[PDB]
Amino acid sequence: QRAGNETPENHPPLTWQRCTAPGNCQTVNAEVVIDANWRWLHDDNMQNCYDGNQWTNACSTATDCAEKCMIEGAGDYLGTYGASTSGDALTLKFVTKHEYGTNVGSRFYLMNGPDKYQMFNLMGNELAFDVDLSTVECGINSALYFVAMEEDGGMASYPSNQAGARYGTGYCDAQCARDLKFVGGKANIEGWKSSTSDPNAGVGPYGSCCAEIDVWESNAYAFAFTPHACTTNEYHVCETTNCGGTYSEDRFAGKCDANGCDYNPYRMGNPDFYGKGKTLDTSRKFTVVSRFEENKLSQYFIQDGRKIEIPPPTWEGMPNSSEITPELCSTMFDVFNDRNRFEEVGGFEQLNNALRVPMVLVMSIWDDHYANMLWLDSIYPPEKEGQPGAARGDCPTDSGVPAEVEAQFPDAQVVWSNIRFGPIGSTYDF
Ligand SMILES: OC[C@H]1O[C@@H](O[C@H]2[C@H](O)[C@@H](O)[C@H](O)O[C@@H]2CO)[C@H](O)[C@@H](O)[C@@H]1O
Ligand SMILES: OC[C@H]1O[C@@H](O[C@H]2[C@H](O)[C@@H](O)[C@H](O)O[C@@H]2CO)[C@H](O)[C@@H](O)[C@@H]1O
Repeated sequence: QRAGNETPENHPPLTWQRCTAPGNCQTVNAEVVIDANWRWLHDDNMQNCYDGNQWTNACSTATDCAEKCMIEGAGDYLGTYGASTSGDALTLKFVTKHEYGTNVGSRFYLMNGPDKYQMFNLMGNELAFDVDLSTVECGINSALYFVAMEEDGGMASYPSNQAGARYGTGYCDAQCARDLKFVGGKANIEGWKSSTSDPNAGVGPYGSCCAEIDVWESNAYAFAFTPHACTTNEYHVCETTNCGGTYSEDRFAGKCDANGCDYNPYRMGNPDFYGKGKTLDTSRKFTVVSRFEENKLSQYFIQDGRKIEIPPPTWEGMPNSSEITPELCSTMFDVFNDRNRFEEVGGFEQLNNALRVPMVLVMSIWDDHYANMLWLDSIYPPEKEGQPGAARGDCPTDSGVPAEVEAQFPDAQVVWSNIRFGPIGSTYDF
C-alpha cells in the first residue's frame, strides 16, 4: 500500500560490525525499523483501513486496499513499541501499555540505509551477538534470526506497496504469514478471520513463505537452533490450502518446513546446563557464536570469559554432537517420532541451498497464543508425554498463556547487543 503522510517514520540506530580477524572487527552505524503489522492503517481522512483485528468499511478488496490506504510511522519506539538503543545495545520490553492502549511485542530488522535492508553473506560465515534474556520467562520468546526477505521489503517486486523496507514490509518465514495485513503487495482483507485471543491479530488467506534460519529461539529456561527449508527458499506468495505452518489448515501443507530440524538442548536430554545459574547460566548476559557451513551447523557460547560447548544428545540411535548434520537430521525423526519435512522438502542439500540465500538479521520478542511456547520450554506436545522430544525445558504446561503471562511479568525485556559477523571463526578467538 501507500505511505502514511501524517507521521514521519523514525529509524533508531544500531552499531554492529563486520569482523575481519578475531580482533580486527569494524563497526557499521546501522539503523532499525519495525514490521508493518504494528503500524496504523487508514483512509485519507483519519478513518482506518482496518482495526482491532478487523479490516474496515474504509477498504473493500485486497487489490483496492493497496491503493486506497497507507501505513504510518511509529516514532515513540520507547513510549509506544518499547524499543531502545545504547549504541550496540538495544531493548524490547515485553508488555507496553502506552498512553492510548497496550501493545504486545516487537519485531525489528537491520538496515543498510532507510530505503535498504541489511542482507547477509550466510554460508561460510558466522553470526555473533550477546543477549540478556535474564528475565525473559516461560511463555515468551526473544528471537534473533535470519530470513530471505528481499532487500527492499518487497517493493521492487511489488508495485502496489510503495512503502517497503523503511516501514517494515514484506515479511515471510517457514510459518507463512497469513497473519500479515498485506501480502504480495495487496491486502489480506477478503475473507480475513479474526481469532479469539489476539485482539490485534487475525488471519488472511495470503501468507508469504521463504527460507527461515533461526539460530536463536530462547528464554531463561530453554532454547533451540533451527533452520527451516522451503522448496522455494525465497520470498513466495502462498494461497490458502496451499499455505502451511501456524496459520493454515495443515502445517506441512505448503512449500516450506515449519517444524524443521532443531537443536533444543533439553529436548536432546541435557536438562541441567542452560538456565538461571546453570552451566549456561541465563540470569546474566552471555554470548552466542553461530556458524553456518555446508552440510553442518555450529554454535558456541562465551560466559565470564569462558567458551561454552553444547551438550550432545542422550538418545540412543542419535549422533554424539551439537553440530547440525544430516546424521542428526536423519537419525532424529522416527526416534523422536515426528513428521519429517526436513528431507520431505529435500534434506541438508535444500538447506545447503537455503544457506546460500541472502538473509536479514531479525530481532524479536513475543508470546505464543497457539502453543503457549510449549514447543520451546516444556513438555510438547502434551498429547501424551513420557517420550523423547516431548520435553523441551524446565517450564510447566499451563504456562505460555499470553494473557496471564502478560500479567505476572509485563516489564520483562530482551537485551540484544554486540552483534558480530564475518568469515568463519572471525568475531571471537575460539
Ligand atoms: O501486539 C503487537 C502487534 O501484534 C501484531 O501481530 C503479531 C503477533 O502478535 C505476533 O505474535 C506475531 O509473531 O506477529 C504478528 C504480526 O506479524 C499485530 O499485527 C499488530 O497490530 C500489533 O501491534
Ligand atoms: O506449533 C508451535 C510452534 O512449532 C514450532 O516448531 C515446533 C513444531 O511445531 C512442533 O510440533 C514440534 O514438536 O517442535 C517444533 C520446534 O521444536 C514452530 O517453529 C513455531 O513457529 C510454532 O509456533
